[PDB]
Amino acid sequence: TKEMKDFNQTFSVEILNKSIGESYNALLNHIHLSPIINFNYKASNKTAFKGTNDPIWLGIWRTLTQAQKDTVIAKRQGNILMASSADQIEIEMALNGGHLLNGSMYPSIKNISTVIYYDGWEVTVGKKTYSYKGVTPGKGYLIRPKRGFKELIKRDLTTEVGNADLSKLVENQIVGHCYRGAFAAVEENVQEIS
Amino acid sequence: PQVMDAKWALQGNCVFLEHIEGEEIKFGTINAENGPVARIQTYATGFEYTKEMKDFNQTFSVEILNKSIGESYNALLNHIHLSPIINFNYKASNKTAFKGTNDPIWLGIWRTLTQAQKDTVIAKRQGNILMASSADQIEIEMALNGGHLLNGSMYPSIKNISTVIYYDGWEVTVGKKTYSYKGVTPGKGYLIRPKRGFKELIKRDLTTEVGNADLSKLVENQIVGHCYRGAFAAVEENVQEIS
Amino acid sequence: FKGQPTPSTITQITRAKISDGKSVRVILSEGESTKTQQFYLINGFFGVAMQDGEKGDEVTLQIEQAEYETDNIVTSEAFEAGKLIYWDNTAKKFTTTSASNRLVGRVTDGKDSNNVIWFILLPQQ
Amino acid sequence: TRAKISDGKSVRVILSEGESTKTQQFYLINGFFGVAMQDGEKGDEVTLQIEQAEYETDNIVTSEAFEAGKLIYWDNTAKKFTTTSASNRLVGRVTDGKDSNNVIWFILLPQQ
Amino acid sequence: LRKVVLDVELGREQVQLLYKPIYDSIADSNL
Repeated sequence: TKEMKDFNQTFSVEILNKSIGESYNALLNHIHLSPIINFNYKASNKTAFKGTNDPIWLGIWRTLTQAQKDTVIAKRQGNILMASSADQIEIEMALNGGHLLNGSMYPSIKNISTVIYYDGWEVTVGKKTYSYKGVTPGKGYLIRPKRGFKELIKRDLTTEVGNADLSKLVENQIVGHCYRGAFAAVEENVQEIS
Repeated sequence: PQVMDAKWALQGNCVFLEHIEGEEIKFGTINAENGPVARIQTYATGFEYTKEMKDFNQTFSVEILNKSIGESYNALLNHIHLSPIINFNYKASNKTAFKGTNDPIWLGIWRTLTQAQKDTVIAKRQGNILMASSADQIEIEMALNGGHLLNGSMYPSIKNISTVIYYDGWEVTVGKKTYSYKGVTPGKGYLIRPKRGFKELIKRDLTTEVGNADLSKLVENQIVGHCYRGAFAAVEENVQEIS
Repeated sequence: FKGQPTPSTITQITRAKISDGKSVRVILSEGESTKTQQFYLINGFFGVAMQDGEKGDEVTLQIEQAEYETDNIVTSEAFEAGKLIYWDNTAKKFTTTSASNRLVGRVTDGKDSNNVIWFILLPQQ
Repeated sequence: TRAKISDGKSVRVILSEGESTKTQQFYLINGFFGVAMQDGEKGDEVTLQIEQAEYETDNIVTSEAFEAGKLIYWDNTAKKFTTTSASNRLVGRVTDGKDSNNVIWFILLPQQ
Repeated sequence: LRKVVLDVELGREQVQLLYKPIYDSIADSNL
């Protein structure tokens, strides 16, 4: 509004555009990833944590290998991994050849090309909080990237401004929209724990 | 200024909702956040000495007085910029226990240091500077490098720790009153994310000016030091350890 | 901003006007359905269902208080220009009788030979 | 000359001796119920909103569910919204029901 | 006296597009 524009001289439309871009990127992550997060995985796609007995925390290595065995025996291939930022350090330690331990050297996990660390995203608007639930800590997801995931981009983003018939006290409101669609799948995902 | 001023900035908030065929879109919201405030104090010490003491005493000179001023000044800077880190009452969120298994080698501090790195990252901060006491310099420095092979286990070197600084206490006996600056307690250490939340505020770093003299007594000018400095510490950066 | 270097304090600026409110999202109950450009009364809101919905789906109702061409009236009644319009939810037809029906509009153009009517929509009271 | 002078989205009022309004809050002043765009003191001029728009608010009585579609009545005594339908004034209809945080979206009404 | 502001680091964190390595992009306005 004019009142908002006139209270603080630091105000400008640039911060509004920045907020639009930030929320848009968060929405892209949400649309494309939350199908993986919120899917009701069955026993076929779920592999349980397998800490044998008082192991160093790089026993996640044996869990990831079991996830690979589940994909390969099911004729999937989990080239990509997705997990929370909380468990990031132990993942690279587990992904790389873990250090020698009790005369037992575990080889590096090779086929995982890369790992995506996707935490959530929360914004407070007015009196409502909208949260895109990221990867739950502990749980991780292994994905076959491109075969079963198609992103449909009809209109990436377009912001427009107008004051054709608005109130006298309201400056030209700013609106942004985007046509988009994403196709997820269960053919590609295996859900890991820890 | 005597006290600084908080930074201000505005931020817009919006969320992209699904917009089914011809509905009304819900607007966003703007909000502002403000920074903290920091302030700078003053410090000064000096000496008095008769002209006869300077002129007749062979060893006495203004050079040793300047040396004492410089030493106390450096110790004051260390105290100002490291006692906020030490005296802070750390909550259980920051603190990390010793967590050493049954009868390890004392390079089992590697376990504690690694988890301190882990807890810094899990809290979205990150440790790059480690602070400890010299009482365990040899143990810590052996721990950062990969310890020797133990029972067929070759532990790796700890990465992402640029430098380690040991800050022991400083002591001085001025006349009959001793002044002591508390250093890092042995065992306890502080892993710090540097120079993002820590700001060093300086107006005059140091100025040794000759002071007023009582000519009627033939007393030389009062050599006096003076520095106008201040610090701004934080808790978001630091993570305590034990041993 | 988690893990921020500094304990900053965030102050909200209040804002009441969430939206222009010319239309309202509504959820279909069991015994309700919609098709495009047809008038309906769903969850106390009366408007033009701009989208199709059958069961527990989301549809939006135009409540712009503009002029609307409807038909779908009780053909037996006469609708002179200026007469008030009531929505008979039991019959799902417009009517002038005010027995227990919702007041929704006032006719701008009288009932022609094909039962077409133009009318202003009212503010959903 | 034209009868229309303004779009009528906002209306000015003068605060009485028992009334005081702060920015972006609901206040019934001189029969006009709206959102004040200025922080007003006694005998001061402020501007309300009567825009017939969808409005957000949590200034509600937290005793009864505000399920979507139910009429919203403004209680000037307690200065709260409610679904009592008593002598309190009618001001709107709920678009989105109350959440766990007790926040309401409702459409304003034309002050009849 | 002179007014100086503590140039502290605030502002919301930047958000990155993490989904790209997974999805196969299809770009066409005709869809």
